[PDB]
Amino acid sequence: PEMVRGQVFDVGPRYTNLSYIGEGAYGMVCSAYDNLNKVRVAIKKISPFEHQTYCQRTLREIKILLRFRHENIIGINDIIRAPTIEQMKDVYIVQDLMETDLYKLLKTQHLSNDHICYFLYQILRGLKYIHSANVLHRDLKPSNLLLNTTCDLKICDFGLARVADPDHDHTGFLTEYVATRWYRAPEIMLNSKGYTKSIDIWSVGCILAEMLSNRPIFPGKHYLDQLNHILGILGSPSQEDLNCIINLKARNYLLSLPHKNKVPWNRLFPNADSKALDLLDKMLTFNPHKRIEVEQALAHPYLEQYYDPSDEPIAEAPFKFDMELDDLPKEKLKELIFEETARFQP
Ligand SMILES: C#CCNC(=O)[C@H]1O[C@@H](n2cnc3c(N)ncnc32)[C@H](O)[C@@H]1O
Repeated sequence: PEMVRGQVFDVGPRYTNLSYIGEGAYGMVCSAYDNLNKVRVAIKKISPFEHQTYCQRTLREIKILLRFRHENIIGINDIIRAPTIEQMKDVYIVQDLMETDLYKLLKTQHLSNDHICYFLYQILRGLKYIHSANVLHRDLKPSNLLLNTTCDLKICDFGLARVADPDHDHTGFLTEYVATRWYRAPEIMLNSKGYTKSIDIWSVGCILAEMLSNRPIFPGKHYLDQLNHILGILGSPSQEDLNCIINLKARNYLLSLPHKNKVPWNRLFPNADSKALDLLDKMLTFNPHKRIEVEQALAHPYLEQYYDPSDEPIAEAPFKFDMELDDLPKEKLKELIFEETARFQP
């Protein structure tokens, strides 16, 4: 078996000539030559089985990406693992080889307005399909957006994705939350579990801002700091938006803050297209019920050169899990990963 930067890729014989790309807490991504399709691909080695949360993330990714088929969502071409549960220590997810992701890209490249507009269009087009399946991505951020050599963009990961559940969204002040801090909507810190589509729109808003300046717009350094970053730019919420926050601990926290004015988008982004800032304002709206929805956003004048709802497809049916994966043991999740991957056997 080939070995890359310290560990084995049991991906042969179909996939050969591996090259290292990157790694995470419990896996490693390489490129490899697909001997059948005669193209280089990406292979992600995933070793999740020692931990329930790793097993959850892995299963959500596999289950959703296998059901979805959309030009702006990464597909799963193949999955490699051992023929039996006992022998399965890892799973390899094979995908189209992309050139970069938006995180790496923003570290190193200035985007033309044309690129910003095209990237944002593609994010929203992919998100339309996701939301049409009643699915929330819940962790949109630059590193979960892949780009190929011609700047086609594909949303990836889905390890924290859930079925939307607006009737169970309300929670108390400072409720624990998992998704990446800088892309969290203000209501996460106030009264929301992140069970509605508006949570993803906020993240897209943050991504747009970050494309405009190459810097995260709300780089909070801890849970509550995130909210104060948002408020430092948005300013104090209006009386109407406060009256939508019925939980007293959350409302009284906001009431305790000195009056802060809104920082105008054109002072933060003086070189940006004025239509881009108008859409930005609507995505980064404090009140989640007033925040623009994805199909509304696609119809915004900033995107008029791309907008074509007949070319912005939706899912054939809503997505549902067999059961909630929230409280299932890792051994049970391994079973489901095994079953969910059987179709590529062998
Ligand atoms: C685990 C972990 C974190 N590391 C990464 O996932 C390394 O691989 C990326 N990559 C993920 N899919 C990819 C794909 N299909 N084609 C090309 N690069 C890909 C991420 O952009 C990183 O560069």
